[PDB]
Amino acid sequence: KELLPPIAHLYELPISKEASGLVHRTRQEISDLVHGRDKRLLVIIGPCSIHDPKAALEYAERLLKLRKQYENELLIVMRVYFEKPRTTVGWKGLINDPHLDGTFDINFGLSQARSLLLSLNNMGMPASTEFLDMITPQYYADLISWGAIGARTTESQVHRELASGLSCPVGFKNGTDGNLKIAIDAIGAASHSHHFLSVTKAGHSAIVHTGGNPDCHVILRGGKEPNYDAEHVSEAAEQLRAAGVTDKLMIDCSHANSRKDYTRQMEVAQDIAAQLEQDGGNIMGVMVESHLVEGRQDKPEVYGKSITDACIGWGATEELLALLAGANKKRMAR
Amino acid sequence: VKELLPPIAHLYELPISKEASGLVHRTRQEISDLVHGRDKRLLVIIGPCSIHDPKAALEYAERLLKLRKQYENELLIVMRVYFEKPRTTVGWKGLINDPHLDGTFDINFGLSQARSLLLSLNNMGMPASTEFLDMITPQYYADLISWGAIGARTTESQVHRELASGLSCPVGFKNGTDGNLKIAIDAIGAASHSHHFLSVTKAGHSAIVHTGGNPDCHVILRGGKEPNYDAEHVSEAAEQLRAAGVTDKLMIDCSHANSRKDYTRQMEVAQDIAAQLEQDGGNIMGVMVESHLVEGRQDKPEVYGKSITDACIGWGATEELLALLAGANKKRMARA
Amino acid sequence: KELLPPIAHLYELPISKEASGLVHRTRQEISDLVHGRDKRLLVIIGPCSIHDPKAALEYAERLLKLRKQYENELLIVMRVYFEKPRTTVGWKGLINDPHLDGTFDINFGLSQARSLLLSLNNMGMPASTEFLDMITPQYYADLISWGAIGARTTESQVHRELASGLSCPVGFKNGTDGNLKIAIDAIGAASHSHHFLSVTKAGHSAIVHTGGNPDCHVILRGGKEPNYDAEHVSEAAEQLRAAGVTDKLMIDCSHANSRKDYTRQMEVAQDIAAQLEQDGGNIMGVMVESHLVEGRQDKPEVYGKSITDACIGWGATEELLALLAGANKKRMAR
Amino acid sequence: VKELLPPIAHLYELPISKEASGLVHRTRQEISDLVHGRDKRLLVIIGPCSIHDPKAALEYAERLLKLRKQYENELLIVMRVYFEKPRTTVGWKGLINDPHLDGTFDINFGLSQARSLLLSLNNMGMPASTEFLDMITPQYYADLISWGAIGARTTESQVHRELASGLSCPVGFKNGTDGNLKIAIDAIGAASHSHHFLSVTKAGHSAIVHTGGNPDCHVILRGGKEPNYDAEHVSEAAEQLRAAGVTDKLMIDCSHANSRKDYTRQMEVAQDIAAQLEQDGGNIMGVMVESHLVEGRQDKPEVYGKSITDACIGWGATEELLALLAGANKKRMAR
Ligand SMILES: [Mn+2]
Ligand SMILES: [Mn+2]
Ligand SMILES: [Mn+2]
Ligand SMILES: [Mn+2]
Repeated sequence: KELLPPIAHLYELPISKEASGLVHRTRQEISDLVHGRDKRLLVIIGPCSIHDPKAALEYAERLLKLRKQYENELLIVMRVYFEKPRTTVGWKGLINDPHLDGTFDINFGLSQARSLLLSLNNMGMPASTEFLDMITPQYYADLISWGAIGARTTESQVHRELASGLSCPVGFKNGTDGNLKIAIDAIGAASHSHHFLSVTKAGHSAIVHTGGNPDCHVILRGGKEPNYDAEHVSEAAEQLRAAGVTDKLMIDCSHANSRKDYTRQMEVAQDIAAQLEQDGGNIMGVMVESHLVEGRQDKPEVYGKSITDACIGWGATEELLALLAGANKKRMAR
Repeated sequence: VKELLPPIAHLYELPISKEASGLVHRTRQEISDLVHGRDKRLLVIIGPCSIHDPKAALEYAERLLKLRKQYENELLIVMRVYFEKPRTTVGWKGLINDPHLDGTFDINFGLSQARSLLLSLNNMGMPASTEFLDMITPQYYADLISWGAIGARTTESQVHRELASGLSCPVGFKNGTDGNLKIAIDAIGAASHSHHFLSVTKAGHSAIVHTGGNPDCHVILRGGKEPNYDAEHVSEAAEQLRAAGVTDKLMIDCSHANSRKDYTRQMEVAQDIAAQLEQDGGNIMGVMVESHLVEGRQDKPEVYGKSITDACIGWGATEELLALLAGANKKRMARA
Repeated sequence: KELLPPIAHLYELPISKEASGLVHRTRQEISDLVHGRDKRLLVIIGPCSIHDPKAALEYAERLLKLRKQYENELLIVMRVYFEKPRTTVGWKGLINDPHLDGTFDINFGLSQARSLLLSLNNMGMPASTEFLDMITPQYYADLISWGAIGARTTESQVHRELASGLSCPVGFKNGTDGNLKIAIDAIGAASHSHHFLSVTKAGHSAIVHTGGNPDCHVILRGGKEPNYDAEHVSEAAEQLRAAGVTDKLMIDCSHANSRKDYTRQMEVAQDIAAQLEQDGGNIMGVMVESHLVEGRQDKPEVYGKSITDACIGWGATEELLALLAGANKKRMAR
Repeated sequence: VKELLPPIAHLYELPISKEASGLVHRTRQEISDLVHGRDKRLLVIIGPCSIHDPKAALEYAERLLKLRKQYENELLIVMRVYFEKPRTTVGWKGLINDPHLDGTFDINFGLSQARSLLLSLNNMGMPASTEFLDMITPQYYADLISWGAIGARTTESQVHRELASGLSCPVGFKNGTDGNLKIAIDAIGAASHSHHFLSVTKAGHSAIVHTGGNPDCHVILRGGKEPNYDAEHVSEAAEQLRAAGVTDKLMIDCSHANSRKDYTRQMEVAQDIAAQLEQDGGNIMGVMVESHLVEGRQDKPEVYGKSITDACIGWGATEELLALLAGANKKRMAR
């Protein structure tokens, strides 16, 4: 029944020295990308949502080899998303409903999330997630190397407040109809200090005073129309410069950029590869929804197959990563 | 720097009176009736963009109470008592977050002052409305609120739909800042359902909460890239509302993007609404107006009764605007 | 550094159906002794203090064989004391300092105590302890079948309040100089309802309203002089009746009744044996300090040997239990 | 059924003033000076057995303040402001536990009232003392306390010795209800050391605390089966204290078992103490007296300024008793 406070989980599942070092390092490297110091491509890649730790670990084992192999061209970090914003109602992810049956066993959800994150980081795979809920971060944020604020929450002051106090770099998605300005505004908000109410590690509400997050950037995830091409990127960088914030940005191959057709993710990646070969100087990253098995399913019957947005399968993932590595290797050669 | 006192500290210093409790209960029911088309009085959510001075707020409430009473057969008047302001980037977030208006963020003081003003307003017979922006502050005052808003910038946010699903007052969801109505329709859907999520108890500890859903949600047309207040936008919205199986009674904001952020054009929007109410106006249950003692705005809190956030109409024009709506709705209610 | 609330421990170490039922039946069975509805003799027996779980489990397994053997004559419940009152300063028990080295790892101490109690009840051995601290009981009282309030705290209003809200029977010891009245007064006070501050399972202070504890009794543990003989028992019983409370009592064979000399416990047990054969109608229980190996030691060097008060070893334990079982079989047959 | 407000609720409504903090700091230091033989003024813990009416307590404090000033070179006068009462069995546990005196246990109001009264006392220039009975309540007002007692019924209790080890005021431990002095000497030992134990924070959450030990503890002679205030008893206690390596400055209660539970005998005891101070009295650092505006006791709070717990001397006898002790100690100090 009762909610265990973060300290209960931190006590049982303390961050290892390995996990700690991988997080600190990956955050700094990503920061270097955000601010143009390094020209590797951040690739945020993996399932739309985590519903099975076993499949997640297997996926991570395969992805780790590509992370190492392409480490001079790409900085691979896995999607380990525990919180899903629904259009109306639906399963909100492993934390809110881990047994996938409407039992809402949130204590078990948080434990499993933390434990998965700990295991990923211990094997050498850094993790990313969307920070949707205001209280759950205390349970796992120490294990996160990069955070997203979703299209649906980028304009929300309470999420900009949250981002302002997070220790990892944060990407803000443009709004669901394509509005980029709200994400530029969000970087501005989140880079400043805020005072607001939040929950401590002991589970009590408190006034927090944050320092601001210097490592925020935008993510182009499509709108009414896709926004991944060179023209959309150029216009975005112009707007970012006029706002006085970093003009290095991330492109989501999924969602409104593939128009909900997982087979178009490769096409968006190819367009990005062509940008990187021609110039692509404003691109610091890409996002990809990828799993062991392609497509999606309503019920969790098939192993390693998404129960939220459809993903590319492992084979296409190998091709997509090869494609970006080769292209960015050329960008970095200039 | 002081730790956060829990809701119980304030609830105990400032308990709700039987009178305030009765006003809130009754006003929420009356509003539910408007939202579901059972009564044809027009809800008018009117008053300052933000509260920054309780004294001016109380004087405003005294003048407004006279009109609330005068027009009570035509209009259901509820004061805007907004304590939480969503900024485009950065800026003063309202009385709770920064009550001394100087960047000292004395939230404990902000919370008691908000609760105390709300209790005084209800005790004088003036019900209160606010935008629920923050996730943890509502436990401190929600017992004193008769109608709530979820702002344009948060209607699409799952955590705000969650919050709404657990509120005991009717809730209006604004269309998005670029005009997207579908998100507010989706929000009614979400907020009408039960949710499980994390929240904070009255003792100040985090907990898992399980809400029952809010059956009294509606949309608010507040403009986008173009205004959306006219008969054609109302008609299109009503269609979409019916297609989604939710109430097709809606509220129209005369301010913000519908006035094009020009306080002098609220009356223009109100005239258009008045005309709709006289011709038909059957899908309109409410209106929103940004009004203060004195018109305009000011960067610093120098002038008494003048907004430090969005520019408002002043008292004289408020009288005219309200008389306009009362007269027009009298006609609508008289029609066979 | 931060104290985990009881709920953290109750979540990791939930009580089993078996342990739950054992605790429930044992409390019931013991209430029947307290109020004179059954004439079996409660025997609270085991180490002065628990300092090693392994030895506690070995002891328990031997004690279980005798609990079964003597179940028609004796109700055997193990001493599992985790909190020790010191005359001045010293080791306060396994909870306060579980590593025995002055590190005070109280979180570990509490989980270790809870886990031991869970294993004991799961093997069929009910447990008893002294409730000394106001905050720790919430972490394990669900696993306790009988509780003591010590000689040094029986007169304390806060301990009487505590006893008033526990769900197990509770014995109050006469005071360290031999005062019986403070224990009689304690039963009165603890049987009534109290309002006082206590800490919830979530770790927050609260006002609790107890219903009172109707299963309290006195324990004769000696004073300036021993108080175990039939003369002292008779005088205690008259005073008990005069206060309107149960005149069934428990006798400690240890502490000041043995003059702090562990061999003398058997002398006291023999004397009680004589009483149960003659009559002994006011006796409902005895307490005995017993370990695998006899004596004491300042350092935990020898396995199964006390580091607090000296205990009788297993050999003598067998003889003491045989003696009481045989004597009480005769009492019960009358 | 209200929930318990945490100490920060009351601290932010009733913050300690500069003047009150100053008086508390000074008084604790001054008493420490007595405990450790740097000053020879006599600490006098004097006032009602229990506080049950703030109006009467404030009137009493105003009278006592005049005397605190008059005798300040001889006596260090501190008011008894006892909020927590240990009962033999059942009964009214005090103003905190039951402030409306009717079994409604309105503990939030009780704590507020206690804190408010203590704040006003310190603000008028009168330092306050109390018995610390409960493990959770001290956080609400300990900052306003200049001297604390651990009662005879808890001096042997480990949880109370732990509490004492973390308090920032001097603490007196009473001998046992039957006359045992060893338990109080043992308690000073225990309380002088660092402890790790569970306690509650200002925010209302349980926590492990690590105390630094209380170097300012001393014993209180309060009688047992027989009274223990005379020179022979003082001398025997002093020897035992020196044998245990702890301060041999002690306090003598004129009330309770040393007066054989009879309020008219408190003067008898103070007379005896007065002669000890004139002859020698080098081990006596203080005394306790149960005093109110009007003498006696009463079961119902009918008469203003009259005890409803133990019987007290009235204001007239209080003036005489304090004159006595001041006169006698003036001579001790001059030797
Ligand atoms: Mn997705
Ligand atoms: Mn506004
Ligand atoms: Mn022992
Ligand atoms: Mn008294």
